[PDB]
Parts: sequence; structure tokens; C-alpha cells
Amino acid sequence: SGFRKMAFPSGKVEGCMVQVTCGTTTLNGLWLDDVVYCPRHVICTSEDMLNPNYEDLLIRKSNHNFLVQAGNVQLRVIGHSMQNCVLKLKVDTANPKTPKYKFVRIQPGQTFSVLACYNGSPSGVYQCAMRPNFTIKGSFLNGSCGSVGFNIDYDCVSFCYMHHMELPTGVHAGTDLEGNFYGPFVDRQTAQAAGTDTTITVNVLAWLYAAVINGDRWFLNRFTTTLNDFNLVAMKYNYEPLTQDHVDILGPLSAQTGIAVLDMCASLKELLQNGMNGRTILGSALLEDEFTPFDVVRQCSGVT
Amino acid sequence: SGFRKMAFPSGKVEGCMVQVTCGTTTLNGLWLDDVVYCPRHVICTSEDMLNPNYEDLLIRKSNHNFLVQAGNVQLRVIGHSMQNCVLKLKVDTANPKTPKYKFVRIQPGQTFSVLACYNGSPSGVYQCAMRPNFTIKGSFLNGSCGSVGFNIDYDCVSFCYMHHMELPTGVHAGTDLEGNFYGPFVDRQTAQAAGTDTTITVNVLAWLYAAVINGDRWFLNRFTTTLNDFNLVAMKYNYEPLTQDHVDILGPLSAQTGIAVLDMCASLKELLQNGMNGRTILGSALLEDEFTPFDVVRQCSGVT
Ligand SMILES: O=C(Nc1nncn1C1CC1)[C@@H]1COc2ccc(Cl)cc21
Ligand SMILES: O=C(Nc1nncn1C1CC1)[C@@H]1COc2ccc(Cl)cc21
Repeated sequence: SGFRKMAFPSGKVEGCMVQVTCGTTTLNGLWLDDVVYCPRHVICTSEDMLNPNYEDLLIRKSNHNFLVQAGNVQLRVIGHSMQNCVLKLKVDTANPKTPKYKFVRIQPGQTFSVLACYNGSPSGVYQCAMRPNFTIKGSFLNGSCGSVGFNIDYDCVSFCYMHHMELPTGVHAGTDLEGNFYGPFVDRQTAQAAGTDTTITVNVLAWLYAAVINGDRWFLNRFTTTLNDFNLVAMKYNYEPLTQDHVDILGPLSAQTGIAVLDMCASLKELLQNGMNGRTILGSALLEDEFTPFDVVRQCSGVT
Repeated sequence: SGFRKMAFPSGKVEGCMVQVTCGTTTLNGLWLDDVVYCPRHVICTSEDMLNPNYEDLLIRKSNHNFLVQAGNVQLRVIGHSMQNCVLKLKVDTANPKTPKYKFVRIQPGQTFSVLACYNGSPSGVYQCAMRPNFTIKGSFLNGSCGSVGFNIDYDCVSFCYMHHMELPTGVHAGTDLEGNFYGPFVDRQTAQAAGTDTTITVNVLAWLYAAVINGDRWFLNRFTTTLNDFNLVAMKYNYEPLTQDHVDILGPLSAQTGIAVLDMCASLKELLQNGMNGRTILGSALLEDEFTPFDVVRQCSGVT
């Protein structure tokens, strides 16, 4: 037993990290097969970031201006192209360490592991959630751009995120592996506000089920509620409205614990209206929303 | 910016995980060079765990009774020995994926990454702290035994922990890589209580410095304190007494932020005596103690 904010083993993704330099700008690239994927702002100087014309900027760049280093060996660039906000640098060698992989665009509320990188080298790994306002609350310094978010299903790595920027607010914005930003953000040094961030209700519910499984039951009450009544409370507290789809996904956890989803919603409701009163749940003094019901089932069953 | 409970990249340790089976018991092993290290309780049946005589039990086992599988290939055992609570299975092949490594016994309050494993396969990675009472608050199911804790210094992996058991309390106990348990625990299915767990004061202080660096400054006050006055408060709140050694380690953070260590102690003091009043620090509603001052400096500078 025990419940932790666990990230996937990062080994398969370490093997794909490269360093991409263009001019005086260095960031991370993702090497899969004979292609290196990196944020297109690698072609800009901080001066260009005010309002870059990426099409015009890329036109003054040749395959030889993109320096791609895999550890200590240089990769030969034989093609370059821009797909949305990412650059695809065709190299002459397929990465020997390319795992089975998919490029997926995740939905808000879903979770993933980020392998933070600097100069193509990994520094750490942590578990994130794509916020409902399409930002992530990461840990990213200068040069962390190009670091990827991913999930793993036995041997296949589903790359879902590539890091691009930190908003003036301190939250992080980025793209899927086709270069489409999650949210309204554009890769420009301009003030961009993220929308109202809501709490991922289904994830909090899943984490409440994980708490019951792990012995923390103090918050369980003698009450129940309806989806409509719960959603009136969730609205007031800027929680995502719970749907029958969310209840359906909570099914395995409801079955494992023997606690009906609406019963757990009534515990959540009392916790929202009354607070924790100085108590903790799974070592936390606030309601955790970065575990999906799939993460809870997975961690509580030891899927490798 | 942004502050996360970050684990080290787990790739170098994934390459060392093997599955060790003895009789009907399966757990994880750590393959470095021509040696596989695993908990000695792999030789026991749950019946034997009541009061095992490991010396007597091991004597009925031959090199051929220890099944060591690395992924899908079988390792040939040519020697077996017991060092304290670990078994060292000499195999005929040196692990091709052995990284530069050290076996280190960490001090309470220090942090490390755990690569949770089942049947020799990795399921996840998370950052832990060795508690002052020598337990860890992990996430470990049946078969997770043999999973290791470690730190990384550029290319060298310092293995510091091997998982052995879950105490009746739900907290975790284990050994260093020489088989010596951290704490008073013995590898036996007997009621073993961990001592009073205290809060790692120097780590909370370091995390308060990380909060200031990342923009969360609400908790900073117009007050100061002395080491003696602070320690009277820390005692009442079951915090570890702060020494001049702890203040010395906090030096880089004090210098980076411009906030004297004793000034930060006075903010901690007011937070202990008054609470957070519904506010958060680095997205947390409680005082975090699982980041050492080295982790804060490291994450805030992007060491790879
Ligand atoms: O934010 C950026 N890098 C970044 N991402 N996480 C952390 N950081 C560094 C702390 C700043 C760069 C700098 O200014 C811009 C503007 C637009 C783009 Cl597309 C990218 C950047
Ligand atoms: O606790 C143990 N495994 C374990 N460690 N983390 C999680 N778990 C499983 C949930 C139980 C085994 C079972 O009983 C004992 C008694 C003594 C030893 Cl040395 C080892 C064990």
C-alpha cells in the first residue's frame, strides 16, 4: 500500500533526447527514427520573439544551421520542415534507441510524465496533469524547451506534450508532437493569459477512492447526493461538472471499494463545504486532482 | 520556474532490474556487474516469515534454485551468499547495461528516487525521503520487494536503498545495498513499530527558499529569531532541532534569495504557530519536508 505521485519509468524517453542548437539558441529535441522534433522557436533570437515571422525566419536557415547532438555524437541534418510550432529535422541515422511510439493529443484532465531536460540531457522526471485551461504546472528553466511529456502502455510510449514556454504567470504552455499548442497560446513573447483553472473533479474522486483503498477513511460520511446537486456545489467551488461518463470511469474504483460514486461525491461535497479541519488525506492537506481513475487503478494493481 | 517533487531519470536503474524467483516466491533483483542483489526473504514462504532462520533456510538452497531472469533471458547462477538481509547471486555474465555506481548509506532526512518494480519490470518512479525514524512513505504492493532507491551525480548512480517490507502501519522499511536495515527493523512478519516521526526542519526551510525563488512570498514576515528560540517551537511541533550545520547548508539559498536563515526560521515559526490560514505554498497546504537544500539548488539550476 501507499499512494505516490508516480511518474512512468523514463528510460525509453532518455534514449530519444538530443540537443538542438540554431544560431546562439540551444534547446531539446526528440529523436525518433530519422526525425528530430523540437520547438520552432529554436530559430529565433530573444529579439525575434517579440513578434516572429517563423516562415520568414526559417527561410534564412539551411540544414547545416541546425546542430543536432545526441550525447557527444553529431547528427547529420538532411531535411528540415516546419509543422505548426515544431521543426522536424530529418537526420541521416535512425535512432537505435527508438522505442515503440505513438503521437497522441491528450484531453484536459489527463495526466502524463515530463522528462525535464537541458542541453539534451535529462535532469528529472515528474507527473503532471494537463489543466482544464490547457496549461501545466511544471518545473522548467531556460533551455528546458523541447522536453516532452508522455505516457507508457507496456512497451509503447505515447508522446503527448512538448514544452514551449512559461507564461508571465509562471504556468507552462506547449504543444502536442504535431506542433499544435494545447490551448490558445502562441509561441511569442507576448502577454498571454490562461483561462480560469478548474479542479478536475473526476480525478479528485479517483484520489478519494485511492485514499479509501490505502486506509484513509475519515472523510467518509453517512450522506449521498445526486449528479445535479453535486454539480451545484462543484460549480461554486470551480470544480469541473461531473458527467455520467466520469461516473462510468469511476466504476472500477466504486466496485473495488464498495462505495457508490454518488456516495463518494457526497464526501467530496462535505469536504468542499467544510474543509479538511486540519486533517490530511494521503499525506495531503488539499484535494489532489492529478491522478486520473486509470492512474489509481494502475498504481493500486502494479501494472508494469 | 515552477517547483515539483522530481525524481532522477530512471533509465540507468531500469537496465539493472531483474526478476528473482526462489521456490514459489518472486521479487526484484538488482543486477550490477556479475552480481544480482535481492532481499534474502526471497528464500522464505509466507509460513517461514513468522520467525525465519535465514541461515538454516539458505542451506537447503542451491545456485540452481535461484531463478534469475533479465527481461526474457535467463541468467546462470554460479554463486550465492548472504550479506546481512540481502542475497548476492553471482551470475556468469556481467550486466552490459551496468552504469557507474556506488553503494551508499544515506542519513535520515536525505532524499532519493525509488523505481517501483514488479517481476523485474519497472512500473514507476517517485521521490522519497528517508524519514528521521528510518522508514519511507512509499507505494509498494506485493512483489515490489527488491525495488531500489538511488541518487545520480551526472553519470554515477549511488544506490542507497532496497525495499524489503511494509510495516503493519503502512510505512515502508528496507536496507542499504549491503543488507543493513535502516532503523530497528528486522525482516520478519512480526509487529514492528517505527519511532516518532519528526519533520525534517532543514528540508522545510529549503522548500520555503524554493517558494521565495518561485514567487510565493506571502509567508515572509518582519520577524527574526535565534536557533534556541526557533528550536523551542520546533520541539513543540515535532520538528527536528536545527543546528549550525543545517544553517551552513542553507547558505547558498540564503545568498540566492537574500533572506538570512534565521529570518526564514521566523517565517517557519509563525507558520507553525498560526498555520497557513487556508493559503498554499508551492501548491501545497502543508509544510513540505522531502526536498533537501541540495535538491532545491539542483532543481533551481537544472543540473543534468
Ligand atoms: O518561456 C520561455 N522558456 C521557458 N519555458 N519554460 C521555462 N522557460 C524559461 C524561464 C523562461 C522562452 C523565453 O521566452 C519565450 C517566449 C515564447 C516562447 Cl515560444 C518561448 C520562450
Ligand atoms: O511486507 C511485505 N511486502 C511488502 N513490502 N511492501 C509492500 N509489501 C506487500 C503489501 C505487503 C512482505 C510480506 O510480509 C513480510 C514480512 C517481512 C518481510 Cl522481510 C517482507 C514481507
